[PDB]
This record gives sequence, structure tokens and C-alpha cells, in this order.
Amino acid sequence: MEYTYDVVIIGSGGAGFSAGLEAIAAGRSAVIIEKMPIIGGNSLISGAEMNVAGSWVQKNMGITDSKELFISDTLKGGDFKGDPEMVKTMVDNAVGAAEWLRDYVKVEFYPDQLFQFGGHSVKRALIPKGHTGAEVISKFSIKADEVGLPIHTNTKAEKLIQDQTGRIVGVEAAHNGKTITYHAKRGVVIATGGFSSNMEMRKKYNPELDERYGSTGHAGGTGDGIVMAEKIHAAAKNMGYIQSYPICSPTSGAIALIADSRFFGAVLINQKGERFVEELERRDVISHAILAQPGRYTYVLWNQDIENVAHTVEMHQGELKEFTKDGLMYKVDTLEEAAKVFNIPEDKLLSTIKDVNHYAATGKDEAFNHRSGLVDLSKGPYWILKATPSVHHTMGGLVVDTRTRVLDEQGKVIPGLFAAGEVTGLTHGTNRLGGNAYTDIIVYGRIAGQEAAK
Amino acid sequence: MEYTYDVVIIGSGGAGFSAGLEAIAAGRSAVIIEKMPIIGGNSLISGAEMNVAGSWVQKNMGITDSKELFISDTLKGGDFKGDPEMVKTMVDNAVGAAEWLRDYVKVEFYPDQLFQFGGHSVKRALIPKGHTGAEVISKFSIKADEVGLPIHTNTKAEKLIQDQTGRIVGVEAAHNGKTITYHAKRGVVIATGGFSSNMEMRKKYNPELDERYGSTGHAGGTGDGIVMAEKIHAAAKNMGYIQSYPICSPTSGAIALIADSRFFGAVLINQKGERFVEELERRDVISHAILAQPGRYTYVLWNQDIENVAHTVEMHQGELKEFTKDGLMYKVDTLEEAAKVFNIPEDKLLSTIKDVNHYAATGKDEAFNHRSGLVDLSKGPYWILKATPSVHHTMGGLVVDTRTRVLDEQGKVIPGLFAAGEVTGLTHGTNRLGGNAYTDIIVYGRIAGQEAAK
Ligand SMILES: Cc1cc2nc3c(=O)[nH]c(=O)nc-3n(C[C@H](O)[C@H](O)[C@H](O)COP(=O)(O)OP(=O)(O)OC[C@H]3O[C@@H](n4cnc5c(N)ncnc54)[C@H](O)[C@@H]3O)c2cc1C
Ligand SMILES: Cc1cc2nc3c(=O)[nH]c(=O)nc-3n(C[C@H](O)[C@H](O)[C@H](O)COP(=O)(O)OP(=O)(O)OC[C@H]3O[C@@H](n4cnc5c(N)ncnc54)[C@H](O)[C@@H]3O)c2cc1C
Ligand SMILES: O=C(O)CCc1cnc[nH]1
Ligand SMILES: O=C(O)CCc1cnc[nH]1
Ligand SMILES: [Cl-]
Ligand SMILES: [Cl-]
Ligand SMILES: [Cl-]
Ligand SMILES: [Cl-]
Ligand SMILES: [Cl-]
Ligand SMILES: [Cl-]
Ligand code: NA
Ligand code: NA
Repeated sequence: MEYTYDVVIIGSGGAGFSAGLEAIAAGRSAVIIEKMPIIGGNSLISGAEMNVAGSWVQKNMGITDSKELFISDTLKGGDFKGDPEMVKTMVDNAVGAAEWLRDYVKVEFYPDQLFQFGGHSVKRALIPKGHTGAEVISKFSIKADEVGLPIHTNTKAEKLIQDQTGRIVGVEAAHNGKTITYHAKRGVVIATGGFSSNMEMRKKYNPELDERYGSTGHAGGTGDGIVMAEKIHAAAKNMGYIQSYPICSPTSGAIALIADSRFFGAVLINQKGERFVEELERRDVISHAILAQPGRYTYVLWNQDIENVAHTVEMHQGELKEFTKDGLMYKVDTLEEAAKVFNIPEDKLLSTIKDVNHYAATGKDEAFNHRSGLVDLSKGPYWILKATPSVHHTMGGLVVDTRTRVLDEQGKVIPGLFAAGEVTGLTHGTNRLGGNAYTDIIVYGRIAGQEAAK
Repeated sequence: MEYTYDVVIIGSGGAGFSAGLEAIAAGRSAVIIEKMPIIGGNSLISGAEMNVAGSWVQKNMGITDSKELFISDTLKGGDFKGDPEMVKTMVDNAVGAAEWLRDYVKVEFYPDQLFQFGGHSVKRALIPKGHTGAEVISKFSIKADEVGLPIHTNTKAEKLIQDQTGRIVGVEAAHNGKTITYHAKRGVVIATGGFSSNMEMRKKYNPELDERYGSTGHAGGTGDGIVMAEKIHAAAKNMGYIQSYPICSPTSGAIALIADSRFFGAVLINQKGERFVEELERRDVISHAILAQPGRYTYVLWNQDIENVAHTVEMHQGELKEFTKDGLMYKVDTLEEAAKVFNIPEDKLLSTIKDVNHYAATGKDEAFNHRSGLVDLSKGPYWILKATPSVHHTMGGLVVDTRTRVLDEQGKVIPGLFAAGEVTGLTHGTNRLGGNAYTDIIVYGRIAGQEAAK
């Protein structure tokens, strides 16, 4: 079996959907091939918070921002190793990308809530309805069906087809045990995501991130797009720069979005019943703090008063059920019971919380200088969750220009080949800031579809 | 020639002076041996700002602090690698150490000024009169003369003398081309400082910090105390953790205390005439930002309005003269002349400063989010200084217990041997916070003299 389209996109995350919608809108034929039985990749299970300087939400909330500050925050976040033009193009197109999600894809964002991730000087992360990528992928899917963009699931790209001039002209993929050839008349877009779930590739480029760590990502995040492109001499860079997320399941590796109560007053308690890090410190600081605690894990503790403002339990009920079944989370009436279920010393926990309650009343955290203010924890019920860092995002990957064209080992454009999203390696330097992956995947996914369709 | 004292102290910095005053006050005989012709080491040329949680100055200024916060700030600053008991003992004794400098040594501190170094949650660094260690060392010297503590300059310790039981019982030192034996009846205190000025030792433990970098320290900061102690099987740790300071002379390596105008509104301008980092970011962030700029240097620019509040020119006139003679600093009437002297593009500098002036008026730095507020730079005169990072402090060194006893490679106390100050390696983890070296050297210098005199 063979198929022919103008634009063949590999991957059904935010980058691939953005490329596909743009290629169809340009009047070209296009397909997305997706190796899993379901669409959306890590973009689906993402928090999907998306940084934008100058958004309609910031305006509603009276928050001023600037592209210059977003650029400088981003470059500094990655230890000044990111490509400045890639960061500039991401920031310059972020407003348009978010307005396009709103107006064309019909993604609903809260009009009056934002997250401030570590390294950001102002609150700037837009929040999709539901606080996950479910809203984004479900709306992308509906729009794709409306506009006539086909998505072939259970179809794994295995080889790029390169003609005698060096142009990439198609993809060989596996489906139901057979090879299918996808001819691409105008371009191939690699939108395959990262390699957080490829243990051997992690260990090759960053030996510390071995079997001691889980992955927050889906099973399909295995680096296939880098491997396929390297076979035709695409360059890669920054492959050793791999980040973890601090608050993840010790059993499955999954992120704990339910623990976004950390942004609303939840406290981090170690096995000794003590507070050990400011709960809103920079992401890697929190991870390193947790790894310095007994057992290399933390507890996250909060109450109903926090849930009534944060809604992270209501929004992440699958996590509640799974973490509870795994013995990693408990809902308890009292602090005494919270200590009992996890063998935390009771007197130390109670003394810690007495201090928290005082700091909440005064607004002055005399132990860790919590930046936004603690909330009284004297009254339950409470959730307590056990968490540890897990591998989360691979900042390295393919070398592209700001037009998403993939470059070879001498910096020459490989005709017909584009790449966008976490598969690329030039935007985030040594360390991606929270909320900046979604900005990257939409901005560059759109550009890739536009360029491939030319 | 031989001498006999109860306590023989090697080094005339803050650690050695603190040990010597305590040994004499305990009723014991003591001497300080100093290899240079002048006293004071790096403690003399230090800014000598000294962190204390709960000081009389904080009380005068209405600033609340806590030992818990100082401990947590410090441990986090060193990536959770510092010894928690060493940090706790430093913090627990900091108030007493500073009050002792004030009341016993007669050091004068400003009653109503503090510095907030990177990583500190609140302003907590006491400032000696003159904003340098000149006040500290000059007062220590006067007190030493009053109490009868001799200091033998031009006397270089070369070998610790160890008896057949393993006890350290003296020091062999060189003076005027001859060896002098110092018998120590009760103890030897190693207070020799760091190794920022030993190129071969830097390259051995941290190969990046090679001849491309200067040192901010005096020529005597060569690691001799570590070498002498290792010869008798003292343990060392953390030797590869070596920090730089961002704003130093490209010619001599010296720190630019005159550029403490950065705490009062001075801006950092690259060769292109642009602002590239928040001027009050964490120290290493500023260093990395500078190394990412063209030429791996920055300019520091400020005006008379800033000097009239900061006084960093008035307080550091030797630096003014030396940096000016070296072609690294200019005093100019106008921004146009500031651009000319360093070949900075004029239009870019003027546009940068127009933005700064607007951000100063609104209090909102839309480029880098300056945390304390910019100051209008429309009116001169101006100073402009060229600066680059230089090697500054060696966090590693000898293994001690909290009683300053030096431990061997199996963790056993070496009888008769104590160490204090930058020569030790367990307090600061991977990264010492600004102002914490002075706290360490006084607290542990006092303990070393007390313990050695027992
Ligand atoms: C749990 C979680 C939470 C996150 N939260 C946030 C957040 O709030 N904000 C933020 O900015 N970032 C966040 N991130 C990161 C961000 O979600 C991802 O980096 C981004 O969604 C990746 O988008 P993508 O389009 O590059 O790849 P993906 O969304 O991973 O899509 C790639 C797709 O390609 C498919 N594919 C791979 N190989 C092949 C092949 N050989 N053939 C066919 N198909 C293939 C995959 O199966 C997958 O469906 C989060 C990540 C995770 C895992
Ligand atoms: C320019 C500068 C600015 C600084 N600013 C600050 C600041 O504001 N706040 C802060 O907390 N820290 C600061 N630091 C760091 C801090 O000043 C030093 O870490 C601290 O002063 C070192 O004290 P010490 O007693 O361990 O050693 P030193 O003060 O260096 O004294 C050691 C002495 O031992 C002598 N010695 C060495 N080997 C031998 C030998 N073989 N025989 C005899 N004598 C020997 C040396 O010659 C020297 O005089 C600064 C450092 C520098 C260089
Ligand atoms: O990885 C990111 O960009 C943010 C992770 C996240 C945590 N809570 C929501 N999103
Ligand atoms: O190295 C330190 O602890 C601070 C350096 C400093 C800069 N200005 C005054 N002191
Ligand atoms: Cl909000
Ligand atoms: Cl961060
Ligand atoms: Cl974050
Ligand atoms: Cl002050
Ligand atoms: Cl710092
Ligand atoms: Cl600092
Ligand atoms: Na990447
Ligand atoms: Na040291």
C-alpha cells in the first residue's frame, strides 16, 4: 500500500496538528501519521499551560509584560545556550499562536487565570480549560476532522525516503505488520516529540538519568524522529540536556498535576515531618532539594481550603484514583492521620504546621520565605501525596533554522525536511522554562506546515 | 631558632586573628605566623560584608530574619551539599561573632545599612565602615597588640611536625632563608585561606578555571594549608567547587568593589550597547551572562546621582585610580563620550538608556525586571568600567568537625590540629553565598582558638 500527499507529518501532538492545519489551510493535501493507537502524545497529557507575553488574559488581569522580558527570561533560563533567533521567533509569534488556538482551533482558555512558572518574571502561562492538554487535543481533533486532515493511527514511521538529489520525498511506515510508503510531494514534517521514555538514549547522553528515574511521558516518546533524521545526516545538538520534573509518581513516573496545589499553598514535607524548601523555588532547586531528603522523596500536603481555590483535585480525578490505589496518596481527616499513613513523626509534623499557620496569618514565612504566602492548614480534610522527580523533557534534538528546515552536519538545508516541537534542539538551551514547550510546539508547528506547503 | 607557644596559628586573616584573640583570652600563649610581609590576607581586601540573622542592624532597620531562614538559604545556595551541622553552627554563632567584633575587637559597622547578597531571602550582611576589610584587619591588629598576641610576618609555614602518637606538636617555617621551629604545646590552627591564586591547584580540581581567568585574591592564597595537612593524612573534600565573581578587572583579576554601584542602579552594558541581564540576578547567573556577551566582558555604567547615594567611588579610590590607569575605567561627562571611549555603538547605548530612564520613572523594568528599581541616567557625569569574571573563592578544603578538629581519611580526629576559614571544605557546599565567608571565618576562627587553647 502507498499513499501520496503534499505534506506528510509524523506525530499527532501540538506540533504535528499545528503543521497539519496550516498545510490544509494553504490548499495542500496532508496527513498525520501517528504510531500509537491514540492521538496527542505528550501534548495530550501535558498541563498545556502556554507562555505568551502580551496576551488577552494578561490584559484582563492588569498584568504588563513584554516580548523583551520573555526573551531574556527564556535565554537566561537555558544558561544563555539557546539560539537567540529561535527564542525571538518563538516569542514574536506567541500571541498569534495563542489567538489562533483560541479563534481557529476553538481552544478555550481561562480568561482570568495564569501560571507563573519558574524563571518567568511575570505571570504569563495561559491555562486551557481543565488544566490539561485534553482540551487542546480534543479541539485540534475536531478541527482536523472538519477541514479534512486525516490522521493514520497505529502507523509508525521507520525510514525517511531520500532521492538522489538529497531531497526527502517520503516516509516508510509500519502498519499492521506491513510497510506502507507515504510519498510527500512537498515536504515531510518531523513532529515526533522527545525521548524521555527511551532509557537507552537517556543513558547515552546523560548517564545519571538511568533506571533510577521514571518518565512523565507516554510510551511513544522514544526519539524516533532524531534517529530517522540522523540516518540521512541531519545534525543534532544539546542531546545531553534533559530535564526532570520534581513532583511525580514514584511508581509510574507520571507527573502529579494534582500537586499543582503547590501554587496555592500546599507544603512539601519530608519523611522527618519537616519543611525543607520554599515550595515555589525554581523547578530544579525543588528537585535537588527532594533528592537531598531521606529516601529521595517528599510529601505534598494540603487541605480542603486550598482545594476550594485551586481545584487541582477536581481537575485531576484520574490521578487521585491512581495515586491512591498505588498507596502514594491518602485523603485524611486530620494531620495526625496524615502522619500515621506515611509513618511521619507526629510531633514534628504538628509543630511544622503550627509554624505554617502562623506564617500564613502574618504573610511572612520565617522558615523558607514562601513568595506568595502560606495558607492555614489547621482544618481538614487533607490530601497527602508521595512524590519524587521523574524525567520530563529532552531539550536537545534536531538542528533547524527559524523556518523549521532541518540542517545537515555542515549546516546545509536538507530539502523537503522540516521539524518542529520537542524533537528540535535549539530553543531551550540547557533548561526549558515551564510553559515554554507549548509555545514552541505551536509556533514552530505552524511554521513547519506553512513552509512544507510552499 | 625555635619558639614555643601553646597555640601556633598559621595565617593572619579573620580566621587566624579570631583564633589568636581567643587563645590569648583563655590565658594561653599564642602566635600567628604569616608568610606575607603584611597582615590580613584576603580578609583585608575583602568587602568584609558579613551575614547575620538577628543583628542589631536588622533591628534598627525593622528587618525580620531567622536562623532557620539563614540556614535554609545557605544550604540551598550550595545545592544541598554543605554539611548541615557546619551550617547550623555557623548560623547559631553569627550574632555572637558580630557582637564580639563590635564589642571586643571594636570593629565599627554601619548601624543602618545592609547588603542582600544573592541567595539571601532578606538583607542580612553587616557592612564594616569603609565597605572593606581594612576596618576589620586594622582593628584586629590593634587589639592583638593590646592583648599581647605576636604576629611573625615574612614567616612561611612549610611542614607540620607530628610526634610518634600522631599528634601535631609544631610547625617548621621559613624566615629570611632559614628554618624556624615553632613548638605548639596545645595546638596548631591552620587558618591559611583558599587557593584562588594557585593556578596549578585550580587546574587540577577544576580544569575550566585555567589561565583564561584571573584571581581576585592576594598572591598568598595558594592552598598551602591543605598541602601541609594532606602530608600528615588530613582529609580534604569539595576541592573542585570553586567560584568566580562576575565584576573584576580584566587586567589584574581584582574584584571591582567600586562596581557595588550595581546594588544602587548601575546598569550592565555589553559591547553592542545593550542591557543583557538583570543587574541583581544571582551571582553565577551574572557571570554566565557576561561570558555569553561579545568578548566575554561587560561594561558597568552609572552616574553622579547613583554615587551620591552609593558612595562606591568615594570608598574605593584606589580602584578608581588603578582601573583608570589600566584603561578599564573612564569618567565622562556624557553618554555619548561613554560610548566613544569603549567603541560602543552610540545610538544603541542612547536607546538603551532612554528605556532605563522610563523604567526608572515607572519602577517597572520591562527588559529585565530589575528587582529594586532603576535610577535615571539622563544626567552625568558617568563612570564606565570594563569587567569580566575572575576566580574568587575555593569552597573545598580540609575536613573538620564543628569543633574545628581536623579529621584524617578515616574520619578520626588528628590530635593537636585545628582548621578554620576558607581552608576548610564543609560549610558552603557547591557554592558559597555572598557575605557567608566572613561569617564562617569569624565563627570558626573563634572556635578553633577556644578548642586549641583547651
Ligand atoms: C505530563 C507532562 C506535562 C507537561 N506540562 C507542560 C506544560 O504545562 N506546559 C508546557 O509548556 N509543556 C509541558 N510539557 C511538555 C510539553 O507538553 C511537550 O514538550 C510537548 O507537548 C511536546 O509536543 P510535540 O508535538 O513535540 O510532541 P508530542 O506531543 O509528544 O507528540 C509526538 C507524537 O509523535 C508520535 N511519534 C513518535 N515517534 C513516531 C513515529 N516513529 N511514527 C509516528 N509517530 C511517532 C508520538 O507517538 C506522539 O503522539 C509537559 C510534558 C508532559 C509529559
Ligand atoms: C577581594 C575579595 C572580596 C571578598 N568579599 C567578601 C565579602 O564581602 N564577604 C564575604 O563574606 N567574603 C568575601 N570574600 C571572601 C572572604 O574575604 C575570604 O574567604 C576570607 O576573608 C578568608 O579568610 P581566611 O582567614 O580563611 O583567609 P585569609 O584572609 O586569606 O588569610 C589567610 C592568611 O594565611 C596566610 N598564609 C597562607 N599560607 C601560609 C603559610 N604557608 N604560612 C603562613 N601564612 C600563610 C596568607 O598569606 C593570608 O594572609 C572576599 C574575597 C576577596 C578576595
Ligand atoms: O513542563 C512544564 O512546562 C510545566 C509542567 C506543569 C506542571 N503543572 C502544569 N504543568
Ligand atoms: O564574596 C562575597 O562574599 C561578596 C563579594 C563582595 C562584593 N562586594 C562586596 N563584597
Ligand atoms: Cl491566576
Ligand atoms: Cl525554573
Ligand atoms: Cl516550573
Ligand atoms: Cl541598606
Ligand atoms: Cl548567588
Ligand atoms: Cl552575591
Ligand atoms: Na528538544
Ligand atoms: Na574552602
